[PDB]
Amino acid sequence: YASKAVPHYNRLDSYKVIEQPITSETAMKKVEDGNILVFQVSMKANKYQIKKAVKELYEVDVLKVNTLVRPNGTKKAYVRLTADYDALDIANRI
RNA sequence: AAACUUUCAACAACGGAUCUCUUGGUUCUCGCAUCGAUGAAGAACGCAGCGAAAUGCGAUACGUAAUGUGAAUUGCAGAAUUCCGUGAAUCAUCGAAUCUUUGAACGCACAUUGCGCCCCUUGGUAUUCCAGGGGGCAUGCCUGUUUGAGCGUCAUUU
Repeated sequence: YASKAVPHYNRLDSYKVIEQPITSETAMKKVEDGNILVFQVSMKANKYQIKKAVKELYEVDVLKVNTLVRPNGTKKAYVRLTADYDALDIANRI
């Protein structure tokens, strides 16, 4: 193969990428009785991305991630936590 | 005699005509030369602290930059916390950007967000398997480049 021109710039990025701490009435409960953080996402959710995300951002660790495509556009995730993260405990953030 | 019924008065009442209103329309005339593979026209889906739509905009989302205007407020003064003498959302701006998923549509598809192949770089750590970010693989022709094809055919030291 070969070349002599190209694309442009590494734009971007593309990642980020965990939405807005989707937490309400029942959600808090999740992060309570169960210890499973109810964040949200960007519909184009890269999936195990979410893992890498939380596992990076909030950084504690997670075990499952079942993630419904809520009736809104809201693509909200259902994350858990190994013996570490104690929910309300890792609810220093929210 | 009333009720009723017609009739004409005034008052309401149904209705929205007449009058006057005009950021429309309609027809005139006079300049002007520009779309797209450098991804167009069009479509979705989204983007405000608060928004349904018309409007503007694209994950940098009613907007970034840059100018001059500005000189003082914008989405102007809806409210609202709002924030300001180092220049605020307005005009111009197109000597910059961002420009999702698409559409001439483009690797294959596409009643799905489905299915492959390279190259670079991260984790598992043997390149060859699985996940993350970046760059990429349509067609017809133009021209050169670069490999190989025939008993088209030339000549060579055998």
